[PDB]
Amino acid sequence: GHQQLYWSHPRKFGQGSRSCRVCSNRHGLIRKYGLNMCRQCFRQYAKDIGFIKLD
Amino acid sequence: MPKKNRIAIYELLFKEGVMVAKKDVHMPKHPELADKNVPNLHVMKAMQSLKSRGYVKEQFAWRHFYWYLTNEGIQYLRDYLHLPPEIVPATLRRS
Amino acid sequence: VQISKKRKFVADGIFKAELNEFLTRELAEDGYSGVEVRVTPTRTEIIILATRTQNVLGEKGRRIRELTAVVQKRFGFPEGSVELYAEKVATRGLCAIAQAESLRYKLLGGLAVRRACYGVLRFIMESGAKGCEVVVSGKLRGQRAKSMKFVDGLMIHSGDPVNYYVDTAVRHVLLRQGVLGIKVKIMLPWDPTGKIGPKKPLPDHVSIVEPKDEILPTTPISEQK
Amino acid sequence: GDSKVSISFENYRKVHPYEDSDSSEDEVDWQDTRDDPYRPAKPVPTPKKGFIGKGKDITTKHDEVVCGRKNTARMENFAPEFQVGDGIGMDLKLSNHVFNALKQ
Amino acid sequence: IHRIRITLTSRNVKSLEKVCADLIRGAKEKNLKVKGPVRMPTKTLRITTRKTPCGEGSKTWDRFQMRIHKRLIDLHSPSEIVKQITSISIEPGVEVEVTIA
RNA sequence: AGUGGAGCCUGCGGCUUAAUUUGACUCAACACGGGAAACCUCACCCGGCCCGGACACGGACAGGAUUGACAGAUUGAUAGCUCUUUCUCGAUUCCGUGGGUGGUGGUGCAUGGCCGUUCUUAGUUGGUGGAGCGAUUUGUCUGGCGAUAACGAACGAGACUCUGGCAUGCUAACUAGUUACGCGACCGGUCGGCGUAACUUCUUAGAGGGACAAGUGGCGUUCAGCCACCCGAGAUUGAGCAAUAACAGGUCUGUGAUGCCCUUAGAUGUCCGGGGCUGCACGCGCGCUACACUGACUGGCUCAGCGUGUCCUACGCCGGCAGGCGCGGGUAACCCGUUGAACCCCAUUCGUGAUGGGGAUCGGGGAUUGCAAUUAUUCCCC
Ligand SMILES: [Zn+2]
Repeated sequence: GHQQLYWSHPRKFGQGSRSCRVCSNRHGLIRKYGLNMCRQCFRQYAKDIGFIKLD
Repeated sequence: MPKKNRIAIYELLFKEGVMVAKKDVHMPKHPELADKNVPNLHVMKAMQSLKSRGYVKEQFAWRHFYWYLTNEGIQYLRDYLHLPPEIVPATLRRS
Repeated sequence: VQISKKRKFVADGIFKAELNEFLTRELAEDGYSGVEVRVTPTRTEIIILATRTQNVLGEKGRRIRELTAVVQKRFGFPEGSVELYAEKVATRGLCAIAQAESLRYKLLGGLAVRRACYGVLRFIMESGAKGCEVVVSGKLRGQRAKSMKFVDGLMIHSGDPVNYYVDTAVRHVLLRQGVLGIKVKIMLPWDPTGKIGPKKPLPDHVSIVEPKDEILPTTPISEQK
Repeated sequence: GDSKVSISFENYRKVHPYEDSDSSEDEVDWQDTRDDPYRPAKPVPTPKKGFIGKGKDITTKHDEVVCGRKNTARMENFAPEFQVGDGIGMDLKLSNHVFNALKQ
Repeated sequence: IHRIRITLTSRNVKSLEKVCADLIRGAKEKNLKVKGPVRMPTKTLRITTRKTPCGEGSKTWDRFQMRIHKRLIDLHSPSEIVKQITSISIEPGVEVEVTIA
């Protein structure tokens, strides 16, 4: 479509304007502390960031 | 797509050999192409056409395309912009 | 104007993750081990840990220049703030993340799974490790997906010790019929001063010093000194 | 050897200023090189005459060393439940009767 | 030149408290009135995920925990000694924020 | 103490619907899929739009291959989407041929990874010695001291790491205070009200100590243990990680992890508009509020900790109420915040009745959130 109608809707709020910064998915996202990763992607990189499971 | 955008892609590729992306059809203007008004979508398709032709090397990493210059692809932009061979990119400047 | 330390140390860990992912993506056929970011406000110095430093540098240093331009352009920090330095890993055998990629290279090279796995197993047993396991699972023989395991040396599976002793490394090899997962867990030694393993002794292993066999008394002797 | 509690001879050590003397730090590196024994052979076609060479150093088709090594290498491609081990690191010459029993 | 503040902050104390003594030692060698290193409280970042990717099992959860130890050390000196003390004792994983007055 | 019995919130089926996507069905599915979905999400239904067909070959193409577009018809759409009206655009192409991409399309009974389960079990494997030609046996132990061809390991269990408990000893504190001395205020006192000198008790967080069946006495093949008392802060909390072997357990719907198959341009790729996921005769669950006098209504008095914060808010004014304004602080033990929570305590009223308990069900206005609240988003009050 043309530019007036191709993105006619505002993607400024809600889960559609929020995607995981690794897997681009819109379910199971964590945005606390500005992670913006998926709940399945964060468990892969938790140690690499440096989260340690203490209790 | 206009030829002005297609030419506007091919400059920054020659100097350093690196062009990036974000994979967003929806987002309208690419940060590195300042005051040239080239959508990132055209960057994606112009370097995807070069990917099947073997002029760039792709390496997808966390929603970011990374593009490269092949050895044979050096001479391809030297025919498009007609850049004479005594002008070297940033590949062989230092050391 | 800065963001909070909570959102800073998080965003620093996300930076050290994407660089490592990208370097793995490119150099999986190089002998890549890891990232070492040292943050200096003049220039951030990133040390590549790889076992063949010549091919990651490429001919005349061409590859390192293009990828340092990549890491310049991606992360948005200004030019003249990145310094990439490839460096040889001290022991290729003990770094299981590098070693769980060379086995993947062999399985891509057409080798039989058992021959390459035993080669990797014996090289890391010989390299100075106290024990290791290599697990290949998937389509090994036909449509049914079986499993293999190569256990030798000693191993520990529970407790804090595991964190600084084994090096769990999981990789996926992409064959014509499917994917095989490879899990290399190398139990490092107690190398104290050594940078081969962690100085800390295993939480249970205790060493008792033998007695310095002193002189049995014979006669009360007063010696002036 | 592997006991958790251990006995230490720290008392009987006389002198050791240079602990890291360059004697035991020999960089063992043979995996990615061509000194790896665990590499493909790049096979040669079998000669039609049934042997290789002339004179007196004729290594024939039915050589016990080559046939045994080929039997072990053929044993390496068994089913996953079958336990093989590391018969390539040490030199095995596995005969046809033994290998045929195992293969069966 | 008074109330210059140095903020050492890292993720684990075994490198933080190591260089914490490497900075207070130079000031005593240079004979500077310095306050003791005060321990601004260790903030614990807590993220509790689900272990499964599916929504299937016994509904078992992870407990991820990141600790940040905050330290403040105070010195009252012209700001030229500050760079020659802090710049030498550089440690990986330990960041040195600094304010002047 | 409950659920099952009441009303209702949300997941399941059955039923309708164009769709009421779907995965999951004993514990090992059913407030699970971070799944509290107005658009997005979103896959599903209806309608419309675009190519984002990379690349290579053949044809067409500059005397144009084309793209975009005012006005009218049509259209939900200032959708050149198609026609009329003819204005733009300079190979950036177009048509077929191969062939790559794109899929939240199908197989989790083709895979990886991760997870769950058996099992939070109490087992698992090796080495040496002796018996037997061998399969095998002893170890991996008969007994109620004593026999004792057996002895040692390793993983698991413990140890460990984190957390709770103790330190008037150490290290320090204007981003926590305390003590004192002045200033002020009101009746020697109270001040979270004001500032400099004492210090780390309180508050912080580092090191190091502290508990190891500890001690004593009774009961026990006096054995592993049990009971009483003492020293004590503690005679010990709560987690995390978790062997060996397995399930044809769950997940292509988390991924640019994925083999094939399908779809690939009147598209299963996008995007956009409206719906649906929430319907409603009925059964199955997790749960909230209740059935009241140990209660409710109305005042006053009140004391936390874990944490978040650019969206958290303080403070004055306007409006009961939600909320607006006007300004300030806070990227953080500095500001919200001395975090002045609720159960609770003290007074009034109601008195065993479908009652003022309990609030479902409905009609109104009123205020924010956001393009848009009608299928009541939420919140106020009748
Ligand atoms: Zn996440």
